[PDB]
Amino acid sequence: ELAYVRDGVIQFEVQQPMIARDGPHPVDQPVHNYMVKRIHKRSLSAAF
Amino acid sequence: ELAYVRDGVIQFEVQQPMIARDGPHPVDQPVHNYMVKRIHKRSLSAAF
Amino acid sequence: IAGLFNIPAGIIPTGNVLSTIEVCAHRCIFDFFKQIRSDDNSLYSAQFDILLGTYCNTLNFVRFLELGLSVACICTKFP
Amino acid sequence: DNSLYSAQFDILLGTYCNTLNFVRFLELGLSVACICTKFP
Amino acid sequence: AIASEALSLLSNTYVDGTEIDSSLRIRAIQQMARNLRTVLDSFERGTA
Amino acid sequence: PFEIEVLLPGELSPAETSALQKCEGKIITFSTLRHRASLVDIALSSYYINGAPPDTLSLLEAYRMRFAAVITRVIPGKLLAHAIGVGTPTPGLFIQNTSPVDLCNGDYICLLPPVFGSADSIRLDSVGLEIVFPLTIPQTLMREIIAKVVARAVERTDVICYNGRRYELETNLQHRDGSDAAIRTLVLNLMFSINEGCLLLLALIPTLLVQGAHDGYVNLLIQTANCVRETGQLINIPPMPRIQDGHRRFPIYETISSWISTSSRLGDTLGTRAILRVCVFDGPSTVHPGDRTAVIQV
Amino acid sequence: PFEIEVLLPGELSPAETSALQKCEGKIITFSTLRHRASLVDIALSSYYINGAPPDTLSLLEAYRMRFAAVITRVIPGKLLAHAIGVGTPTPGLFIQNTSPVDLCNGDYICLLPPVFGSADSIRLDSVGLEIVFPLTIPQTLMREIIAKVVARAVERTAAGAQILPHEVLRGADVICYNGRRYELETNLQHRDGSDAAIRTLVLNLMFSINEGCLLLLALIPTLLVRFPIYETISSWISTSSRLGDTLGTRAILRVCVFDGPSTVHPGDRTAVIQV
Amino acid sequence: VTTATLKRQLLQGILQIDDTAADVPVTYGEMVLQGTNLVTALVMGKAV
Amino acid sequence: VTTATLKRQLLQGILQIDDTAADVPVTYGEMVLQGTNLVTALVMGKAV
Repeated sequence: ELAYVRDGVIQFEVQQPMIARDGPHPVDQPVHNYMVKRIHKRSLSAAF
Repeated sequence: ELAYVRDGVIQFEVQQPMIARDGPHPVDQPVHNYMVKRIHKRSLSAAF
Repeated sequence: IAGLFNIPAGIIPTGNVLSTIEVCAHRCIFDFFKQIRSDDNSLYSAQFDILLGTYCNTLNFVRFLELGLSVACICTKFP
Repeated sequence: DNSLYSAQFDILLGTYCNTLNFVRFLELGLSVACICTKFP
Repeated sequence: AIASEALSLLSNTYVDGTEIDSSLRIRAIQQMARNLRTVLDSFERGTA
Repeated sequence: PFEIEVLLPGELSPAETSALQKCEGKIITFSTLRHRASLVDIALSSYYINGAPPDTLSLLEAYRMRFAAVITRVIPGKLLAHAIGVGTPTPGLFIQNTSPVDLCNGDYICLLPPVFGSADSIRLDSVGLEIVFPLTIPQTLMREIIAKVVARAVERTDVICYNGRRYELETNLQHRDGSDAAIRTLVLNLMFSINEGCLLLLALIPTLLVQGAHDGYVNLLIQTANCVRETGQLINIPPMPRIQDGHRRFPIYETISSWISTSSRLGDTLGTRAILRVCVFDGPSTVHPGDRTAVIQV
Repeated sequence: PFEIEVLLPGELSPAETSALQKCEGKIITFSTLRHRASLVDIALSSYYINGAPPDTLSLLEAYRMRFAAVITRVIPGKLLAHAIGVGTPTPGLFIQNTSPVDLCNGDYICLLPPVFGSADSIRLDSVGLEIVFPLTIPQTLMREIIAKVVARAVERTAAGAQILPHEVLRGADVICYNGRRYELETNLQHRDGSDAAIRTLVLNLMFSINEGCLLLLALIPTLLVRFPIYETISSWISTSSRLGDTLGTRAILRVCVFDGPSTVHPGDRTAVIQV
Repeated sequence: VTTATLKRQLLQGILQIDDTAADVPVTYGEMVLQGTNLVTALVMGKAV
Repeated sequence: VTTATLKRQLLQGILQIDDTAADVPVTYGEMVLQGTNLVTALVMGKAV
């Protein structure tokens, strides 16, 4: 059943590590990212 | 859990009868219509 | 901008990408790129709709003989 | 009539995430460049 | 009146057995029954 | 039954798909007929002549050259449509009214570009094109619109009363290649309606003016006309010549027949031709704008 | 297949019933299609406009807007008919020749109001209505028939308008088809339909044509070696276009004869195919 | 719902009283989302 | 993926062949929605 579903979605997640450095630099924070993605549709045909 | 409600709705259906007749008139056919409505939220407060 | 389902949507994952690299560089690849600094808001608000039921009519019928008008004529069948 | 017979819907094809690793100073080869110790 | 997809679903003559159209066939039969039960009473009503 | 399948482009936004589902019984045009086609042909971009959007006089020529098709049930992926021009049986055909004017039973349908206010048309931003649907009026209203548009064309190089309601037209003539072409086909019809028999019919003006009075009906014929009313009291019309071979020939026969074929060709070459006839079974006698009717192929 | 049933009226004289039995394969023209109809739609009463009986110019416009049908069989209490309309696959479609000219195979059928002579028709004095049947002529002869009838009427006006008539002529007009001549309207007297039904037809034809080779002569004076000047053009285009749609020629049937006589005379019936 | 003045004016001679006691429910009819409702409201954003 | 000409030009002396045969899965791997997935997409229109 693929012709009925419309606007399917997929989503990911990634967290980046961080480094502890001090001095004349602003303090850092952890990282958490969030992303999604949609679908596309294509068909094939033949004759007889 | 009313603090977390985003636009609840209610719908309902109703159908009409059908009368049969002849002469120089177009013939009838049963009709079905559907209706839907939203909700309204309001708060109350008091002091102490 | 799809964002249909919840973005964190904490559930059982089905694997792991390693990729050991920044993703912020490649920005024009994903449909929505949401980047929180660290534990921001919009991660705990559970908004949802709710259906509170449906209704319908009955539409009773009527026969010609139960009507009081039937005492105005003598009806019969004729194939 | 085609007014209420549509059954279109959206679906979610699962999710994905990742896990990071942790490094320690002593497992690197730079630990043989100095002698570190703890002084509370 | 009867619709094209309804008549197509009904004229399958056991070429199916999935789980999605098992509901569409039921709903088409229910719609037909609902329409016929009123079309019949239309004549009893138009007599008067 | 011949049908053509328009493959809708993928990745379409849900809002545009719903708007496309609104266009159930409208009419589209094709340059070349084929079972499988693309959306570029239906788009207005295909109507371009040199490099620009077309003109109302150029549109009248694209309508004759292009084939005609009627939209039918549209599904999310495909867009079904049936052909009209070629002889092909189509049971239960229907059209959606797009003109502001009402239609009734037994009216012939024509096809003209949108001359009234800005044409209501679906616009696609992601694909980048837009499709304009032609406008459908009856025959009587068609001949009146063409007459005023051509007259305005000669002016460069309006109000129409229908059912007691007045309308206006914003004709567009930003081009010149097509305007002079209509002048050519016009004078060529007037030039071919002149034979040896005009002299007799041009000599019957005085008795026509006499018949105009004490008839109460020819006056309306005289008031609408301007030339014969002016020439009737300004020219002498030398009496009569003879016939070369009057013993076996009928000279007034050609002119009364030569004009018949010319007038019939006039209504079609100037604008468009009748495409359909509306005849609804078990329906209302008069349709309102936006509603659909069952029509028969001409 | 779509068929129309015409309800026969009660208390009908046997003479009128027998005459209705005769017109088996004749053409009826219906205003609005419906499985059940009344005789009022068939009678001439439904055809007339503005109170007065209909005109030839009006009848020509009637035949276009109005839908046609064909009688199939009559019944002592019922009357049936079939349509030549949308898609009906009518089997065994036969018609009866109503025109004085003969027909052959591969000839397309058109319609025409009765112009040559007095139209024959059934008249029902008991009910008080009459039913007029249209004429069925081939296509090639239709365009010539109209041009000859109108040209005949203008000749009469000229002979009356001109102080002296230009009588010198070729004799009598005649339409020839399949080696058969029709020699219509021999006598000058008996002006039955001279100006009775084609009166307004000649008038509208005598004005548009007069505007034809006059507007050109008043616009380009090079041909022969206060004033609108544009509303006259728009009015001429609107009229000449409408008049052309009136005097149109659209075939309705095709005479396809199998295992039968090729040529057929007025009064015979042949199987025809729906074009 | 009226004012006491109109109430007295109606009850004096216009209307007739039927009863001086009635039976009133004392329930509030509580409902709360639970079961699969929670799991379909958390991940999808809809509930029934 | 490349043309056979470049394939031969790479296989002559540029690259070294490791193996001539390999182990490939023989089944496609299908999925069909069942159970609680057939009831939520009908009323709400969201499946997982």
